[PDB]
Amino acid sequence: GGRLYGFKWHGGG
Amino acid sequence: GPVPSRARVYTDVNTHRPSEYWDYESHVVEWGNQDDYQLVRKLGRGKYSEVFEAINITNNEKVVVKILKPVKKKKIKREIKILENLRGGPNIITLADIVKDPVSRTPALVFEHVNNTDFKQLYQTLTDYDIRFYMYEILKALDYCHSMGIMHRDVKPHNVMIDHEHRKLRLIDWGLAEFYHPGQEYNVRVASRYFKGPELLVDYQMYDYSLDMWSLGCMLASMIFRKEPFFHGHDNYDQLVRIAKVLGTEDLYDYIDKYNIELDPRFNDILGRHSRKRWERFVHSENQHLVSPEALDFLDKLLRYDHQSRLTAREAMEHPYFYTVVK
Ligand SMILES: *Cn1cc(-c2cc(C(=O)O)cc(-c3cn(C*)nn3)c2)nn1
Repeated sequence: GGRLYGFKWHGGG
Repeated sequence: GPVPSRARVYTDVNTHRPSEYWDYESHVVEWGNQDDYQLVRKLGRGKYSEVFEAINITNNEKVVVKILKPVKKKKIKREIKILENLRGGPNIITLADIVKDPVSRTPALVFEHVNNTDFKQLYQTLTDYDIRFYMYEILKALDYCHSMGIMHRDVKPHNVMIDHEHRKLRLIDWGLAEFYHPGQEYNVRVASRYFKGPELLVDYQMYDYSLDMWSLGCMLASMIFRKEPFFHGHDNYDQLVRIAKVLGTEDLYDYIDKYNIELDPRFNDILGRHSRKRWERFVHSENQHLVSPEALDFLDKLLRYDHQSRLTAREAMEHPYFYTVVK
């Protein structure tokens, strides 16, 4: 339920 | 009407290629899996696109995702076909994947990871050698795409990505690129205002690869003179006035006469009459270390009104200004 233009996100690291 | 014109070089490349090569409207896009990619951080936002640092989760490879807004999405097949035709060419950005949101139907281009540093961030700090080196790398990309029947039509610092530590350069943003077909009349609403060559500003539609060479000359002038942009116009009309204050008006009227161009009457009260200024007039104590007789001779042969009179990318590569470049 958290997408931008259908992409999920890969943060942190 | 206007007198026809043909590129001096690579004139009939597309005639000798099958329609699959240049007929981008018939291209069948090969779509990948959107879920292979995840966004990391936003790198910028174009007039018709959004760029992100991203990751390919199937192999942990860093990539760049360019999300295409509706106006750019409409010409996506042209950009895709050009990127696939040029893939593997010297200093050409590599298209790794093409995906689409199944919900919004928004398409995205996935490219090979490039460091997020454009030419504009460094091109005003380089040594004499580095300006020659990076100019030569851009020329390799332009001679390649021209030899492949394609005009970039948006050459400018922001469209050149450089990893300075690794002395690596990539020509990006092929969204305005087009296939050259001899005698074709093209839309003049291409290139950014400061890098528009005179053919666009006088509405001469039968232009060719030599447009990219004028834009390249604008970049060189800015670099060697430390003057950003070199021709600083406030609109398309004033842009031609800025050029005429340097190249002079005599050669402009000779150009307009040669191609029977109808000069918009708005130019009557603004162009005036100007002498051709010597390139040495732009040299001062803060830029003299970047200037040489070879740099000036080379710049003079790029920045000409007559598009046929400009050096081609391969002729430019042969100029003495590049003799010190390790090839
Ligand atoms: C469902 N969902 C996820 C996100 C979202 C949005 C951002 C943002 O910057 O706007 C960032 C991230 C993110 C970054 N990291 C390290 N993990 N998630 C996620 N919006 N809606």
